[PDB]
Amino acid sequence: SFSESALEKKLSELSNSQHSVQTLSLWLIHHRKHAGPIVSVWHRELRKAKSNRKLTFLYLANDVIQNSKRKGPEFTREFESVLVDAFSHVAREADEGCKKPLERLLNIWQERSVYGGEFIQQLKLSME
Amino acid sequence: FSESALEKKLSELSNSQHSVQTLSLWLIHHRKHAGPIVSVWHRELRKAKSNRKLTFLYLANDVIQNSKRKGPEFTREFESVLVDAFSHVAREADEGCKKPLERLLNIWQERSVYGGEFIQQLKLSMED
Repeated sequence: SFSESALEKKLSELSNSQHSVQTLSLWLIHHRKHAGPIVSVWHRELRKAKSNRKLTFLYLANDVIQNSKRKGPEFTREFESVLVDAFSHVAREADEGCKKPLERLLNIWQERSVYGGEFIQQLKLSME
Repeated sequence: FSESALEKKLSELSNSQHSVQTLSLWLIHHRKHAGPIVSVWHRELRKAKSNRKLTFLYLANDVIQNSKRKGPEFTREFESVLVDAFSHVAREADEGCKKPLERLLNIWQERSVYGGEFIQQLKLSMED
């Protein structure tokens, strides 16, 4: 049975596996009469989710949208309202996250004086 | 020590604390060959798959930090290649960063999940 409490919980348990994604997508398609609330809760929990988990939300949307087409256009329509914000948000997090380990590695070398300040700056500059 | 043997250990190198620190110890044992080591290390870094390249930098980090109590040679030797090394690693991270997002949009465009107008709108969002 559908509830927002149940959805929020399932979303909090979503793993970056195709199984996790397709399992949840099925439940949502089953509950597609609630496509409005579902997409709204999805968006909310996406923005709230830890940085490493946000991409998986977009793949969940992918599975839902393609698999629901043969049922009705309600999910395609509902997702359309939030996807530009969702893609913009994830792309922002990506731009920040992809080189974060490298940034952090230079901070460690800075902290520990592994190399002088001038050279650390060169290293930092070399990444942009 | 052999450049051959090093190339092997380098192919077998993983992201575990054990794998990195074990290889680092061997290299510090063979610090008389610091020149050759950094040259081979740099060659293999560039040929390594993108998600392995951070692990090469972590090996350099461990060699550099731990070698210091033995002499300045590994610090000096790495210093002559690390600007090039970070630049390369950073560049590859930048290239691959948003490929998952781009693939979702490429699937949707082809399979007509949305139209070009909206598709291009999501495309622009990745800049955002």
